[PDB]
Amino acid sequence: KRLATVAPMSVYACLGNDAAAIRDAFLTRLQSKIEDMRIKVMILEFLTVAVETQPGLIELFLNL
Amino acid sequence: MAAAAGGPCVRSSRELWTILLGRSALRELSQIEAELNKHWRRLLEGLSYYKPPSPSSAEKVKANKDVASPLKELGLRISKFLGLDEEQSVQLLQCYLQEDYRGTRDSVKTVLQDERQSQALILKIADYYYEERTCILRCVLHLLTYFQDERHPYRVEYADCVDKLEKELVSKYRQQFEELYKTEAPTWETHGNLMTERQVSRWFVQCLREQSMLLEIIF
Repeated sequence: KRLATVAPMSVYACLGNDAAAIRDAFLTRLQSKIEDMRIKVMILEFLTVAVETQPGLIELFLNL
Repeated sequence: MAAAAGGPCVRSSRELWTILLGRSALRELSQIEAELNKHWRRLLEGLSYYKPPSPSSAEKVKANKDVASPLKELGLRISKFLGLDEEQSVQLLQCYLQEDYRGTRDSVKTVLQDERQSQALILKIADYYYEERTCILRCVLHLLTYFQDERHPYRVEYADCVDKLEKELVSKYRQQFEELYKTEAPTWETHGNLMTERQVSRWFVQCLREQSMLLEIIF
């Protein structure tokens, strides 16, 4: 997140199509199992920056 | 269904260990609480955890899943190779949920995965199986160390007690070692070429790990 905010660039291109998709899923899964408050905050934090720092990563989030 | 939906997440033995992990504390409060509380007597009898297939199990498997064909094929296959029971085998496959983990763990782009292939998937299912077996003993070991540091709920029947049940654990786990030692060789029930260099080592590693944690509990 910190990289993206300072960086605004395309994380997605470098990450690769598949890796990004798998990663995003992880963030959702991140919230799920132990329901930690901390973990939830992180996903929100990561996604919020992504949306704001342009569309490359953002479209991927919605799409499953 | 719910599992398929993903609403529920089956606690894998792996996750159960992680929650137990020495550093861990916070994780321990929640769903795990329910799991530990659960009456299901896997802990009392470890053997039942990976019990061999039975017609009773087969029946349960059919009743349990009526929902989908596809998972079923894999579960039957794995149950066959190791000779673990179908219901449990279904559970192992059920850690289908952790696909995401699987992709990322894979190697760096020198390949853009051959993840979809059936062979690849099965190797990983065996991987999951080994992971679960090893983790289960791991869980039990920590679980006891955890309890024998003051905590009433799980112990219950064990309240500032008489120690008949708990003492029983020693001999029981002890018996398990023979099995662990016995896994010098892989079950030839499994198909060939499954046995990669990687599998052989992981199989063996599982053997030692199970023995180690079992020993720790007994000690």
